[PDB]
Amino acid sequence: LEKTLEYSENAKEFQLYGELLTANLYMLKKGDKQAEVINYYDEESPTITIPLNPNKTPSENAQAYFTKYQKAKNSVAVVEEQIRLAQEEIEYFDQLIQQLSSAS
Amino acid sequence: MLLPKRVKYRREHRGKMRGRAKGGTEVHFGEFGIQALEASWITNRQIEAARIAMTRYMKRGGKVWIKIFPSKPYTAKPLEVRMGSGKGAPEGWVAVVKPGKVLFEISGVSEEVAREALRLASHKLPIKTKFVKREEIG
Amino acid sequence: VVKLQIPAGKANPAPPVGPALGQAGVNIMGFCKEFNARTADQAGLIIPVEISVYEDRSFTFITKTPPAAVLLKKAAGIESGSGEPNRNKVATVKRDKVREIAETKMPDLNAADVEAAMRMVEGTARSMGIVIE
Amino acid sequence: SRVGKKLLEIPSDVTVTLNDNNTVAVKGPKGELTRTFHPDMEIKVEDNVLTVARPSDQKEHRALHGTTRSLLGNMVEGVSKGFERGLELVGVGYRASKSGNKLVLNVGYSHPVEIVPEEGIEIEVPSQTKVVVKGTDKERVGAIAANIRAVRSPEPYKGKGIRYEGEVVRRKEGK
Amino acid sequence: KVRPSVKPICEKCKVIRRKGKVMVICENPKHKQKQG
RNA sequence: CCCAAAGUAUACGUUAAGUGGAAAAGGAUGUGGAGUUGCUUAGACAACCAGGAUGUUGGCUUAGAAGCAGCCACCAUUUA
Repeated sequence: LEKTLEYSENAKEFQLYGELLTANLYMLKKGDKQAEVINYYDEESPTITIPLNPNKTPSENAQAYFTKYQKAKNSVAVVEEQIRLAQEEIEYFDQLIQQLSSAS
Repeated sequence: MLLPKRVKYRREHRGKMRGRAKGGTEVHFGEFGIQALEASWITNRQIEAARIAMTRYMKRGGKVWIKIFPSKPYTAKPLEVRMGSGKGAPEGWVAVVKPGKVLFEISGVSEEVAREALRLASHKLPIKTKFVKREEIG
Repeated sequence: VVKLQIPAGKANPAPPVGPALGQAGVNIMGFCKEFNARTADQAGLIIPVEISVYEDRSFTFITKTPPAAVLLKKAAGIESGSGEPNRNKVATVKRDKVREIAETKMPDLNAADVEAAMRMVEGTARSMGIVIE
Repeated sequence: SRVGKKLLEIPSDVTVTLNDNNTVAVKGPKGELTRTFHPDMEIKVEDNVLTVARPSDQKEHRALHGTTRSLLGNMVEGVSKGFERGLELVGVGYRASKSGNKLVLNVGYSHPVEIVPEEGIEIEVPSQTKVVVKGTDKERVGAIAANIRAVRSPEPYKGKGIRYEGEVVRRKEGK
Repeated sequence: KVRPSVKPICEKCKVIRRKGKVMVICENPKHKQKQG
């Protein structure tokens, strides 16, 4: 679950890449991949990016990235709930180990 | 699932269904109802099916009044046996429904919700049905 | 022609003005300075600017008034509206700045009289969740 | 309130016959039409306008009055202006071809497609895709267009085969 | 589909009576119904 | 009507399937009637020529909801 908690921060970069692709998806739609992207945010002007996309649709790849991001934030809710439940279960099971170990 | 938990006799004659409804002819609890047009025995399984079919589509709304009750039992002789040698064991319960009788009563919803719920109930029943409403002369 | 509401203080980068002028066939960065020159005195607000298109790749932009929504945010102070207007009355705006907001919309709106305009911006104020008082 | 009462103006120059047992021949610059009708209807012709009158209010007469007036309108429209049904052959290897009066279609079958036009109906192939059939009767050009569409029906995944003017085929997603 | 309960599925469905048979035609070809 | 004796009888309607001359739940713009109700020659239901709008990308919302994901009091003008 902590692996998915790191996949949460990984998914945000994918969402940003999808937004960059969306603000530039008006040319090279046919077989679109490794297309240089001009920085849309910040004054950094960071090196042109080269996103690679599958052959679905130039917009549905960015839309798929944005969907992965929504699933990621729902995961941020649910996996934290599951971690809380799992530590409660580990505390109860360690207590049950203690009560079984010293029992007649 | 409706059945009496105690009966005076477990085996009864099947009776006759001549004439109109003796009572329960006018809608007087809910706003809308089903009026029977033909006479047949209505099994409590059919009553349960109609009640679930109304209640599911009326997930928000008023309660359902079931005006009929399966008080009369029917006996079913076991299969592959000869005729006679005693009356068979009772199997289920039916309600004797005459034409003109109100079957189920609905109040507290809209018009089209009630009409569609009564249509879904009527498609489970073995009798011809019609839509009736309360009349206020009065 | 493609019309759009361009923010004054964030017209430099590749968002909104980027892909709109990119499909027209002109360099965005050569006109971002021209946008920021005329949007300096109304900075901090989102200004709709008409983007006319010509065959000889020359572009002249006809700016418009600020919207009645943004001007009511200036008059009230809150940036984001309520979740349910006419259910959570978050702000109240006096009628004098309402008259000023209606008087700012003379050269674009086709209203014959200012009373019609203040009756319009009363209706826009009701969509804001802001009490007209 | 119905099509049997509106006037039908005819252009210059056409003429119409009023032969017995309801047979109508229509003369004009672009052909000749002749059809047989039903004896129950009385037809009358005025100055440069045609009128059809009902005998009664029965449903058969109410249908037949409208059909007769509509097909007379079709005759006077086709004898002076004509009717064109345009078709497009969409594809990388699709071609309509001409060899005299014969019409050849380079549909992707293993055998060349040939269709024989009837008399009075002509087909012209100007370009890569677009093809025009010419005629003076709507029924004949409709039958010709149906016969052209019959050899290759358009398949819904991609635009292929014979297609009219503006009409949407249902797009389906493949894998 | 051939069924004895020919009904309009959607709002675009139109009920017709070709050849003495109750039919429904629609822009969606899945809604085409015939009886008899 | 003929086989097969006697009306191709009279008046008023109905049915178009060979119903007549084999059954149902259910489905259906079949048709003949009866009775309400909105409009209608100040011009009715459809059809053809035009407007189909600016305040305004109405707000909350996701990058983006620009009338047309969702929640929504749902207003005001130029006016034919």
